[PDB]
Amino acid sequence: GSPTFKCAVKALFDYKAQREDELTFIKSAIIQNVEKQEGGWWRGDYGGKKQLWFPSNYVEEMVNPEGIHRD
Repeated sequence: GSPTFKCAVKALFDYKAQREDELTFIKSAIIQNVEKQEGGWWRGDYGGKKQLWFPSNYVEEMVNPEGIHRD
């Protein structure tokens, strides 16, 4: 996928906001700088946006450990 620094995730479910403070990110989307907020909602940039929202019912903080370093 896209293993990179920062705490990211890999949307397993599909959303449909596109830009409502939440995004229409689709399954496989990768968001960065994440952290569930009092309610079960996550933040983090995805696209030209920066820290919108994604369910803790839809996303999952990378259920695949491991990771390599570029150059």
